Amino acid sequence: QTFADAVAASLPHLRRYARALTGEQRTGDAIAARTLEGLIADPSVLERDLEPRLMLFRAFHRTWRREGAARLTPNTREALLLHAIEGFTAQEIGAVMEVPPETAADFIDTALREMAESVAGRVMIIEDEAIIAMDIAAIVREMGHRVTGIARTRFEAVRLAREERPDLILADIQLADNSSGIDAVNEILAEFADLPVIFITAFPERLLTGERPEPAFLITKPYREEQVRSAVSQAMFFAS
Repeated sequence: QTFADAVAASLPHLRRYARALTGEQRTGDAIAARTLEGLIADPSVLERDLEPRLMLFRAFHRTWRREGAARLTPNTREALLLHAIEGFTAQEIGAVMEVPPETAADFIDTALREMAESVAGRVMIIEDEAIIAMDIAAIVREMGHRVTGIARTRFEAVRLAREERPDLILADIQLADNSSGIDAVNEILAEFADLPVIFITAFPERLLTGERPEPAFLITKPYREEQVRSAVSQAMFFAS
């Protein structure tokens, strides 16, 4: 319908959002696929109501409220991620979660306030460009976390992981829009499989095809401070 196609064109965006809320690729992709299946199986109705992307995210949230699969206040990490990775406003965030825009702002504020109360953890960065590594590290330290080290190659990473085993890996392998550095991602995911692994990339859609083993957390390049904080804070929740 070009519309029904526009909804399937936002499926990788939902895979990213679902992977972050569940902390796993397998679980995130499964829920993201079942959301599109149900939207397709529905005959018309409730459309035109929303823009194609927002409607798919809204369909996700309707099921998210029934069942997931406490410490953090519910609805807050959801609104924060929608704000950080998708750039949604409080008004679009209110439409997706079916709350007033002022209430959606309260979700983001409470999320940002609990991030200030988070317990410290250890992060290792894999990064070649020095100036990026030092800016990323400065953010992680202002967050209250400790930077184990900066491995300039994925060869170095196994060394620094032995000396001090972090609880989180930040990786930027200077990937491109090619499919060449596909085995490099699989290697780093397999090495640190028991750790949450965030990948910095300028082409997130390439890592959002539920075909290969892919990360559950992503930092879009060029990065924004807020989206780096959201990624690390979300990943340093499934850390041990």
